[PDB]
Amino acid sequence: KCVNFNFNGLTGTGVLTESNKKFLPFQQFGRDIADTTDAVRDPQTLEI
Amino acid sequence: KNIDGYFKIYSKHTPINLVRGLPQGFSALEPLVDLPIGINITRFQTLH
Amino acid sequence: AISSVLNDILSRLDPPEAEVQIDRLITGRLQSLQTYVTQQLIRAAEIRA
Repeated sequence: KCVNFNFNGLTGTGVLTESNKKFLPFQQFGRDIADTTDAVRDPQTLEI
Repeated sequence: KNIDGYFKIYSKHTPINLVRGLPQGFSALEPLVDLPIGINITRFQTLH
Repeated sequence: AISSVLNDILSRLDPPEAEVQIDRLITGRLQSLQTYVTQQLIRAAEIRA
């Protein structure tokens, strides 16, 4: 569903969905070519 | 490298055949541990 | 301005203070959007020709 979210200091509004994107262990977040919030990792559990 | 009080460590290991100088090749450095210490380090030495 | 993120400024500064930083973001984005439309009107004249 489309909700207001805050993850690791990154804020915005969008639908939260899982994916297979592989993130390096030190990377807690990632961005697109537009320099906006793209994909983040949950601090408590392991998910993309 | 020290970023505004943070130490970040890069580590990479690959097999090579070398005697003196450096071989021609390409490799990517993967980060290891980020240290949130904040100390200024003006010098270093070999302990080994 | 201080930052380009809107939610970063809104939850941070005061309503009277944020209007100064937001106005800098708006007026900067007004000319940039006006520049693109002006560029499209000029390029469309070459395509029409």
